[PDB]
Amino acid sequence: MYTFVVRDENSSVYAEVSRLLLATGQWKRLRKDNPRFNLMLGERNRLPFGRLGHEPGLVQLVNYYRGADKLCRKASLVKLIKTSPELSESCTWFPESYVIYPTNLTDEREVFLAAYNRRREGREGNVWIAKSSAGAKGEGILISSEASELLDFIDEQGQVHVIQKYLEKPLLLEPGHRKFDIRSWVLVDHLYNIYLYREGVLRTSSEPYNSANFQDKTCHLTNHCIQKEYSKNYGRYEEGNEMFFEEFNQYLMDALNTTLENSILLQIKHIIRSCLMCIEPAISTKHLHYQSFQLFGFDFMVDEELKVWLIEVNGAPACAQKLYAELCQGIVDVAISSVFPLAPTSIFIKL
Amino acid sequence: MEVIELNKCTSGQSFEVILKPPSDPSLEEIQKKLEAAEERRKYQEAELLKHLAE
Amino acid sequence: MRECISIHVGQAGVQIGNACWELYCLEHGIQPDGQMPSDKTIGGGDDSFNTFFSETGAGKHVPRAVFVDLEPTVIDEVRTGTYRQLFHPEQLITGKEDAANNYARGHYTIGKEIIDLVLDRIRKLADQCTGLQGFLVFHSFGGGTGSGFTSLLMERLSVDYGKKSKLEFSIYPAPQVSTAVVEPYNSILTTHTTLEHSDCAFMVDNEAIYDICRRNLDIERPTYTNLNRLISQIVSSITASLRFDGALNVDLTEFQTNLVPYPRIHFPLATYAPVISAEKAYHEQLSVAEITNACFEPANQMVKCDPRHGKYMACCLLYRGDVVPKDVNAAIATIKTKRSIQFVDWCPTGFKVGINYQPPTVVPGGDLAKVQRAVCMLSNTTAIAEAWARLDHKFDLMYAKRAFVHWYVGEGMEEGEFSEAREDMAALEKDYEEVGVDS
Amino acid sequence: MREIVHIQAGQCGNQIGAKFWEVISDEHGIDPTGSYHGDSDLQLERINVYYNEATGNKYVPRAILVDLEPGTMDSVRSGPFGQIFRPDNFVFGQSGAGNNWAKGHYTEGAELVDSVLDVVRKESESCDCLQGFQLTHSLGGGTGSGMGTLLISKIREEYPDRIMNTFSVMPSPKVSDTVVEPYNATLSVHQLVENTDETYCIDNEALYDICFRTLKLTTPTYGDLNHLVSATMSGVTTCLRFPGQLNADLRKLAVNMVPFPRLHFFMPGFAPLTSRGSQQYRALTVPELTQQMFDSKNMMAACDPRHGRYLTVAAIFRGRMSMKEVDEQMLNVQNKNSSYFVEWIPNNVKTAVCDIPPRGLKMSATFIGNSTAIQELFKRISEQFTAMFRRKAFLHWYTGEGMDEMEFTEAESNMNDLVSEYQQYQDA
Ligand SMILES: CC[C@H](/C=C(/C)[C@@H]1C[C@@H](OC)C[C@H](O)C(C)(C)[C@@]2(O)O[C@@H](C[C@@H](OC)[C@H](O)C(=O)O1)C[C@@H](OC)[C@H]2O)CO
Ligand SMILES: C/C(=C\c1csc(C)n1)[C@@H]1C[C@@H]2O[C@@H]2CCC[C@H](C)[C@H](O)[C@@H](C)C(=O)C(C)(C)[C@@H](O)CC(=O)O1
Ligand SMILES: Nc1nc2c(ncn2[C@@H]2O[C@H](COP(=O)(O)OP(=O)(O)OP(=O)(O)O)[C@@H](O)[C@H]2O)c(=O)[nH]1
Ligand SMILES: Nc1nc2c(ncn2[C@@H]2O[C@H](COP(=O)(O)OP(=O)(O)O)[C@@H](O)[C@H]2O)c(=O)[nH]1
Ligand SMILES: [Ca+2]
Ligand SMILES: [Ca+2]
Ligand SMILES: [Ca+2]
Ligand SMILES: [Mg+2]
Ligand SMILES: [Mg+2]
Repeated sequence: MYTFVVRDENSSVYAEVSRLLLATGQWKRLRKDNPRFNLMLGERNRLPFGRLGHEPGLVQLVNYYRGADKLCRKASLVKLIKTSPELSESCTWFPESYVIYPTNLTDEREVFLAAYNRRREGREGNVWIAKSSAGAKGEGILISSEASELLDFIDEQGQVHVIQKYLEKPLLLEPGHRKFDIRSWVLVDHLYNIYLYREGVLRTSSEPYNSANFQDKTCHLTNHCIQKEYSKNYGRYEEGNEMFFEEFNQYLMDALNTTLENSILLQIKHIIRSCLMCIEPAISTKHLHYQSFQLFGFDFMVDEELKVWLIEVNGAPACAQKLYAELCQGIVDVAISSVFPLAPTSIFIKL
Repeated sequence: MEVIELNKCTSGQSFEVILKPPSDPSLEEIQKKLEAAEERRKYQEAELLKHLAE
Repeated sequence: MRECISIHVGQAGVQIGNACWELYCLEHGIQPDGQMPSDKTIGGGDDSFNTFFSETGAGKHVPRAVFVDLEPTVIDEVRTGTYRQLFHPEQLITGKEDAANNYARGHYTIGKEIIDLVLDRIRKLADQCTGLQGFLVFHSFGGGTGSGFTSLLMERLSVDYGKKSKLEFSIYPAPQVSTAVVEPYNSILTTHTTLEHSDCAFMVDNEAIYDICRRNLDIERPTYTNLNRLISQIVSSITASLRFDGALNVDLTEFQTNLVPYPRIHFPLATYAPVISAEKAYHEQLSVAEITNACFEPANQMVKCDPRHGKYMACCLLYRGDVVPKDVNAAIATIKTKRSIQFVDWCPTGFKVGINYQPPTVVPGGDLAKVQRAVCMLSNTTAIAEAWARLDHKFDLMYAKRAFVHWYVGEGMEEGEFSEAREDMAALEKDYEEVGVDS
Repeated sequence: MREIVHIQAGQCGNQIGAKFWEVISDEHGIDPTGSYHGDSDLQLERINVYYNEATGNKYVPRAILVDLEPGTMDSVRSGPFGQIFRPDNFVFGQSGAGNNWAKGHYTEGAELVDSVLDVVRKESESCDCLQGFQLTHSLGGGTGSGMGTLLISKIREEYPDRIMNTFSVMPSPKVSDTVVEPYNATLSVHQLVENTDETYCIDNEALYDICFRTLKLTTPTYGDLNHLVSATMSGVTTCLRFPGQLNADLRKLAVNMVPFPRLHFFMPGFAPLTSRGSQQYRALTVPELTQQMFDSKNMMAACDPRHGRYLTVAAIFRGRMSMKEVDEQMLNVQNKNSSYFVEWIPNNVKTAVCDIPPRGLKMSATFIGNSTAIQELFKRISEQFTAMFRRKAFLHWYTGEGMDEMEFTEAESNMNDLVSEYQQYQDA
């Protein structure tokens, strides 16, 4: 009989994973501070990694990679891409971004203003965005072209923000004239095998894209929470603004002649591989005293030329409603049972 | 890969390799603490003997 | 020549001390008798080994060491053992009853009664020093004596010898060989009161040594003897620079200078290689590059932690045996491209290297194989704070219910000292976190 | 931390005490005349803990024999090893205590107590460094219960900084002499909660159940019961009598076992225990010792440890075996049943190994548990006490000795507080 502890109740994914474990009958759930566990489903912040792997007679595993936050923090991701001898600025799939510390509490201000003299007289669209390392659930973003409107919006809040180059030409979905982001889920096991979930999702805008109306960013930065609020046309096509891969493939064959497999997913597998292999030697638990696995949520943005761009990497993602059972079962199958056996074929693609 | 300060002798040698540059309480206080603790022990024992005498 | 006095406190300090002085004698060719044939200067000298050994007119080489324990049975063995002629009775000090795994009993109750004798015997050794540089103190964290009496001793030493350096070799508690439930209490209590009095402390986690003995020496259930022979090899590597001709870590002050930028952050991580079983018949001898790369393996560390998730402040490589600087530089160059070695911004990314040509000496009939080259890395990394975190958590679990606390208050300690010691530890974890992490 | 002074009081105290000395004398190679005749120096290394040295290489138990009637101690002189005890250490009256705590504690016992303390003092003065005291007695009679606890209080007055340890036999209707046993036991427990550091709760109910259910003995005698106690007392004192790292003296044992001063009542156990008879020469294994020693049906205090949690545990293995296997076995018991050990005391199970096995066994294991389930023992005594007290039945035997009802009310209140304090940590 194996044992585990739950130290993050707010996890919808691992509440389901936990429920799955108990229903196997070969797993027992313990108190959160019982150190005699095989598996830790840990908290989202200040996870006590230093306390793992110090229990004689116990193989221990945790559902997070220590240091994986360098991909998951908005401000840390930019820093890592720029200063890596594997990524560097030889990164053609990530929007130009600059880290902006406020002028009260190092920084790339005269790098955002120094590189700004490129589209000012360059007569190119100078649209930028403003995201927080941890915004108010789904709010705290200001999109504008005025360079002096954003270098003071960050000095209006009490944290560090990242100013990211906005894709003025996003790929349009019809009928609707809308802008969407793609979510793919990635599972990295203890052996550091990269497992992409075959089923991704599309977070669609429930309102026509508007290049004019800028202060109303409700058809921009579509998130399945704010969108439901402001949208007075909530899901005329699909439930909960969720378009799935089988259907998106059909729209691609109808209105763009090509398919999903042809190039877009190709650029996606390259992106996931590039980020995770970059961080491999730093976070791998190859010969550590404890083991790690983690579920990642990569958010993508495609454009008119079917080019894939990278928004964020979510370290603690929630899944789509219809995929929960399948994905969570998959997590148990390759991440947990592979370490703790019992007594086909899988739904993943080993990158 | 700068090697500096190489020093050699019959017993061996030493050097430095740089990959990249940068970018109280008195004796009396102690006596006071030890004596205070001793006093607390004495008081606790006194209370015990008092309880036993009852 | 500047002398060093070694102080061994409690069972762990004494038994480790035994192992170290045995190994010292082997390394310097000193008989249990105390005679040293190779030494042509009779009854005195200013050689490098004289830093640890004084001399009598009859040619006996006497360890500059004091053994202290609150009960007599462990020191008794030294008195009646192989190296009994090495020491004279004044150097071996014993009480009647021990501290019963109680810091308060070792520090306040029993410590108060024996502290003045201990200091006097130490003063006698110091009186025979033309230039005492300081002290090396050996003790466990978990024992009543090793924790309680040591911290009292350290306070008085700071008073009696304000200018002198004080280095620690400390045994961090591990359940697989631990003898008391209250060891986290004793560990935190002693670290708090010792902190401002220690210049550099080398923590050895019993768990790490235990696992190394199982993993690499194929010992099913390691004993204290097995553990201490490995520990003494580490200690010897660290103190070799003080006992032999050389230019690196040549005095106690240099340890602080080279490894301890910030006073409170004075706990260097030791990592040693290679550890090879004396039973293995056909063994292939590891290269400079291999033993050096092994220094960055958590499995070879004296404290299990992950340096990848921390920052270096300093790094010293101490080699013994067939080693030339060219091969060290080649090894470091390769390792730097394949390892996560990040220094803090206000420190040079560099390595201080020392090489002693004499290969490690092993105890005949021991568990360790004779090797041609070995290395001990001393790195000040913030990752060692993992050990403080583990210890502080165990403290919190028990203290929240005040478990066992009455044992300490019964000895005259105040409950507030628990909280005061725990807060200092919380500040210490905070200090490490600032140095090693960026927001 | 060297010498322990042993005191045995009353019939039960002297009977179990006599057997204890028989068993350990055999283990240490001491013959009934006090002469050493062993083949190992392991036997003599810590012999001074329980034995004084006389002239002619004679070893004499540091033991004091106390009773208010001469009968049982006459039996001790006549029994095996009767000659080994110091003749001047026999202290006895003629009146008896009639199974009455008051008589033992306040009247008859009070007259005899000073002469006992004279012998204790004589033994203590001869000690290089006295650890403390151990007392064997029952709680259900008059001498062991009443005078035993009187002695403990007097000794604590003269030696406030020494460890006091008892082997206390708890009464049970299953093996009962008089109806007033719950009175005597409740009164004694109140003394024990205040004046002992460690108390091994030896429940005659559990001993009987073990003899019946486990050992298949139809009609268990005191001889049977005492063999269980004798073996357990040998095991629990192993760490004191032989060279070792863990719980090597009384104070270190207490510091490891007692997280709160009142909660110092231990649940002992022994293994192997096997009925006849395809199981006497059979090779015993480490896993078999470990599983039995932790089994609820094997505890020597009639309570169910599965209903409670362990604050602390001491385990002692004896004989030649694999320490690697001992470690693995102790680990899996904890890892597979972690809920039964409080998480707020990390690593609360401690293991000791001694090379010398007990007589007639190649290997054995002794269990010592501080479990919150021990409340069931005190709760049982409390119910029996209350059943009589609510009607003031049999009280006249006590009030006739100068006691009043208020003292009974206090003892009852104190024992019920003990029960609830054990309950507090069972849910903490
Ligand atoms: C851990 C402390 C400890 C608590 C428990 C629960 C412990 C654990 C284990 O023993 C150490 C059990 C053990 O490993 C077994 C499973 C082989 C087994 O012996 O369990 C019992 C029943 C069990 O209680 C249910 C037992 O009475 C008991 O006390 O178990 C049936 C028996 O049928 C053949 C067999 O199946 C109390 O000190
Ligand atoms: C010999 C014994 C166990 C054993 C040896 S080999 C094996 C597989 N089990 C234990 C000995 C333990 O010291 C305790 C003795 C307890 C004696 C009994 C209470 C009683 O006096 C006696 C009549 C017995 O019941 C047996 C003789 C059957 C006794 O062996 C039972 C027992 O487990 O003894
Ligand atoms: N490595 C090693 N650790 C030891 C040795 N002896 C004891 N320990 C460890 O030290 C801790 C106990 O401290 P001790 O030194 O034995 O106790 P003490 O300093 O004598 O203090 P008291 O006996 O309570 O008066 C436990 O964690 C043991 O695992 C030893 O010889 N080698
Ligand atoms: N286990 C055991 N219990 C005993 C023995 N003799 C008496 N008892 C128990 O002790 C209680 C009676 O106390 P006892 O010692 O006979 O009275 P005392 O002489 O005044 O101390 C009853 O609960 C008996 O069951 C014995 O030899 N072994
Ligand atoms: Ca000389
Ligand atoms: Ca009379
Ligand atoms: Ca008198
Ligand atoms: Mg000791
Ligand atoms: Mg009787």
